[PDB]
Amino acid sequence: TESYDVVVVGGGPVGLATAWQVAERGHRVLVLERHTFFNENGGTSGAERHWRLQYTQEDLFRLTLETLPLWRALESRCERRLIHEIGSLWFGDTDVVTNEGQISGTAAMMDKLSVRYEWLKATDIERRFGFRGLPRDYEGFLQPDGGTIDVRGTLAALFTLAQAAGATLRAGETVTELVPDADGVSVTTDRGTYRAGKVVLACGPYTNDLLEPLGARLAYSVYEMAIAAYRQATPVTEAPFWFAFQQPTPQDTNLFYGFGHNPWAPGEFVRCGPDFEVDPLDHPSAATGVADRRQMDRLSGWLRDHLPTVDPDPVRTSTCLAVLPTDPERQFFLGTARDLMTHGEKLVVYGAGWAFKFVPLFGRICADLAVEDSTAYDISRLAPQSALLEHHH
Ligand SMILES: *Cc1cc2c(cc1C)nc1c(=O)[nH]c(=O)nc-1n2C[C@H](O)[C@H](O)[C@H](O)COP(=O)(O)OP(=O)(O)OC[C@H]1O[C@@H](n2cnc3c(N)ncnc32)[C@H](O)[C@@H]1O
Ligand SMILES: O=C(O)c1ccccn1
Repeated sequence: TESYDVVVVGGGPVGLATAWQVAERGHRVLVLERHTFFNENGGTSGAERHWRLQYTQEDLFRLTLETLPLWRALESRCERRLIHEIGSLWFGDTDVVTNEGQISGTAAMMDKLSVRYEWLKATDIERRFGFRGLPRDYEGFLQPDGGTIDVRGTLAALFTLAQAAGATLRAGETVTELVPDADGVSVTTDRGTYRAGKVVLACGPYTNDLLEPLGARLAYSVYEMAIAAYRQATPVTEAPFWFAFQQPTPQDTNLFYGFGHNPWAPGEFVRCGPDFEVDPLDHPSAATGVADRRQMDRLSGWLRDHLPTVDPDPVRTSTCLAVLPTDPERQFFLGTARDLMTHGEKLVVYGAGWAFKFVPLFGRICADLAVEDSTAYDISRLAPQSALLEHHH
């Protein structure tokens, strides 16, 4: 049985950012990853992630401002720009309300916060970005500071930095049980056992599997989302992240999005996806890894009709898992299990969120909680929410 100050369950971006932060502070840390480092079977897949500036939630705006300098610090340390401003384009029916929000209302928020943006007509959208056949009444805005994040460069950066700082990184090892006590946490995996001062759970949608035997369960939902890669057919001037807000159809939400071009790449492929209604999974093992045929046909058919700058026959389709608070008024679960179980303060938990954009900050916070029980950042609104009735002392 090996001893560590911190054992991180999960080797995705959050786990690696946490390990790096803990190791650089001089503590003994072990990262246990069930599959391989850089795997694409969890919530982290593909080459890119979006980081918009426009929000109607004050929380997200604040998280964005606090994370920016941490990305700059990471970019400096790994000698790689990871965030690229390519723009964030929201267009279509400006009043339809969707899980992504509403254009008009978000535009009003930007007005209030002095967030700059250009308002565009259907004609402007087609001319500048190559969309075609759009209803003449579609409008939207382009927020020019919207960015796209280099996913693989970020993971390489975190892995190498954590390793250089002394973290022990182990793959192909599944944590099966955690038992916290007053002096630390006993960790069992399919390969051995370990003792930890504290454990950080950054295991994607699997958090509840390890909390269940301890009498805890968080209120988050897991969704298997479809994603397709397409070949760029025509070179273009501008290629921002885009989201098409449309009125729903009897069969689906009729919402689609594209991540935009990847500046660090040869510019050969881009990824797009449907933002359709999907029923949560009962357990992540229910995920199939097979993109839903109808959704892919709908997405490809829409690109064929409205974005001829790409070959609408996908080169590859796959899935990615989203883990989000079940209650839409909550966006992230990040704190300890202190209010959920005895000795819960010894389990630091990152349990839900649409958060690649906040990886540097969440890693720092998890590190703070694991090494000091407190963080300078206010995480009161990120409290992990229980899915069970509150009966504990
Ligand atoms: C799926 C998805 C997510 C997403 C997105 C689009 C899609 C289709 N677009 C985003 C965007 O534009 N901007 C943004 O900020 N976020 C966006 N997201 C969300 C983002 O991808 C996720 O928030 C992020 O990937 C989460 O990272 P995290 O590190 O928390 O989790 P993960 O990569 O799933 O990794 C968890 C690791 O844990 C391992 N694991 C699981 N169970 C165990 C056990 N028992 N033992 C050991 N290891 C375990 C997994 O294998 C995984 O590697
Ligand atoms: O607004 C976002 O962050 C978003 C929405 C849909 C797909 C990817 N990213």
